[PDB]
Amino acid sequence: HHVHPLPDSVPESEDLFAPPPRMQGKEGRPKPHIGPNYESYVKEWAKTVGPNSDEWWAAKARETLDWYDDFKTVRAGGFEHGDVQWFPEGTLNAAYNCLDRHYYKNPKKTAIIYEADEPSESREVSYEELMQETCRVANVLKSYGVKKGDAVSIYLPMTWQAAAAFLACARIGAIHSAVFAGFSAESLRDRVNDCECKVLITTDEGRRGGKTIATKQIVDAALQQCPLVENVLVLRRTGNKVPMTEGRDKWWDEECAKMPAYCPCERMASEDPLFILYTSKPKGVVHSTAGYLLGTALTLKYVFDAHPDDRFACMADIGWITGHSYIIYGPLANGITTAVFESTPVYPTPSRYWDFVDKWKATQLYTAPTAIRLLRRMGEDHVKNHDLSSLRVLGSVGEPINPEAWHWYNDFAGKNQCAIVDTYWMTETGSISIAPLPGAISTKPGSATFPFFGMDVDIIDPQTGQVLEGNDVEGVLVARRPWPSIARTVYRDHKRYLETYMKPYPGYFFFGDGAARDYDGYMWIKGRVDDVINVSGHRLSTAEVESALILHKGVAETAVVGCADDLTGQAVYAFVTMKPEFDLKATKEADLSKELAIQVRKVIGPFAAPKKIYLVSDLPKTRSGKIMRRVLRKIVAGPQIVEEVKQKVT
Ligand SMILES: CCCOP(=O)(O)OC[C@H]1O[C@@H](n2cnc3c(N)ncnc32)[C@H](O)[C@@H]1O
Repeated sequence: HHVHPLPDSVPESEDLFAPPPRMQGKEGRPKPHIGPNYESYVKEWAKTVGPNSDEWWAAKARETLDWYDDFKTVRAGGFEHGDVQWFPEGTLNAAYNCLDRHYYKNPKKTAIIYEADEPSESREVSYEELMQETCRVANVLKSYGVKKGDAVSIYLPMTWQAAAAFLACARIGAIHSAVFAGFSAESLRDRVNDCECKVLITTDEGRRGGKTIATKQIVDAALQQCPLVENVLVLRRTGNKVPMTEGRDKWWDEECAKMPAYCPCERMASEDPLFILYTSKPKGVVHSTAGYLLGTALTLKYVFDAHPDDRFACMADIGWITGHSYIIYGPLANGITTAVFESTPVYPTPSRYWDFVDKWKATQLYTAPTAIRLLRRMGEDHVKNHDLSSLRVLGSVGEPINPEAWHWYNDFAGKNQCAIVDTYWMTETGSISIAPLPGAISTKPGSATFPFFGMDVDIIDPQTGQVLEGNDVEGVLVARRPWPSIARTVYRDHKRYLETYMKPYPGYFFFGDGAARDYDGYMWIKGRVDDVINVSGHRLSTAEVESALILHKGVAETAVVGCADDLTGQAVYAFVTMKPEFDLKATKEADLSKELAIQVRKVIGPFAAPKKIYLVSDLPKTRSGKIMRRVLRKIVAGPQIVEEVKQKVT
């Protein structure tokens, strides 16, 4: 075989995991929407792509969402000019579909499990309460003169009212622009200025992991260089003293107490913008309304096999696309219960995720490989003595998951009775692009497996620009046709949208990730194209080498980067984080490095061995958990963790 799975300890012949009994409709669990086998996935998926797929999409759109005006055209437009359109004559409102319609059916159903930073302050927020607060905030925004199409910035931490703020903007047709709470005054300022908002929603402070986010102080420093912001609405989350500018700043509770607890829904065109989401110049990714909402609704239902009484626990942050799509929009559109988790995986202790699961009897958990590796670094007794049997599906998103981490997840979070859904997608795709359907697909550790409904993906050889036909091929991932939830533009910079996604391989969407299709047709997403390392013609992916390294005992997490080398073209440089109890004095470091190199050669090949290996306490990571390999690549080529890496490279 040309294409290999990511390195694992389990032989490939013992590494295929069929959907387990909790996803077979046994033990009183819901029967899967799609099952029981690969063929049942294909039979349904084939209706969603190709020249006769309008029928399925029109039916799903009409069955999944409540519309004010029906659409007439299913899809139009394309990559070349970025004029993608779905359901364009239709009208609807995201707030109506995430709140009103469920409130009318069962107003006392829990919409949000609000898991506070302190476990004792947690509570359930009914659909009724969420909708009432959403309408109050909507009424407040309208009283500031916010109109359909205006941008509103949101600088909120992970408290449940973040959902009300998003949905209040959606209710009146304002375009929300959420900024991760804890970004600097400079970074907030850049995003506030770019979207030209006149209103900002924030908190006095946030609380995360027992620490204080000085959100209002950050805001005050940012707004000194934001001439357009006229109104700031401040949620009294801690009640500790914070500065308040007269006229500009008002308290959330005092404003909302003046307003009615209902507010009508603005009737939005399918293609009206729903939100801008900046990704780190900051790219303002724009999603419209109907296709984005339909895509989040469908992926949530089918990738996590959501059923009406489920309690879906996505542990991400609403500042991230993962929080947009699988905390707020996806789960609320489906009318189920969604978690807003305010803390960290290790606060107060690393048992927190599993205390949370057992407390609330969560049925699906969705988190990042960075969190999984973190909890793996902390040992098995924080999870061994938990029930966790309410879970059926375990999700991973954000980066390739090393099969070693996949097994830890499977063994201890799932007790070998959950399906593991490795979900590949991006801010720009709006919703999950490639993922196993848990009641149909037999999983391989580290493989996203098969494309979602509406996704028709190919592998292009970047050295020729041409599509590689068949299986057992590797290259760069591309999509052949638009899908309902694709980002529609980059805010006021459409040329950069076209140049970034539509120009590199004309006729296709370019994800920017390297990928492989193995002999069974399973997709393997192996890292960013920019992070590929070319050693003497051998194009190595980051996930390959990093998965090899973590197979060594004591390794907690690694990152590899390439650097210029006059003999091999490029050479591999590895940064390795060992588990904290590992005895660095008993094992001579020069011996560890040699055993690591030897391990990489066995699984991958002789060329793949690192030229150098740096031992570090941590890697530079974004708030979402992405490893900043571009930073490490530069330090090799000439917050506080980066200064330590530069020092260790000298
Ligand atoms: C979807 C939440 C994160 O969205 P962002 O826009 O922040 O980042 C998208 C990138 O994260 C990766 N990525 C995400 N998930 C996986 C994944 N499951 N497997 C492999 N790589 C992945 C891929 O590199 C992709 O280009």
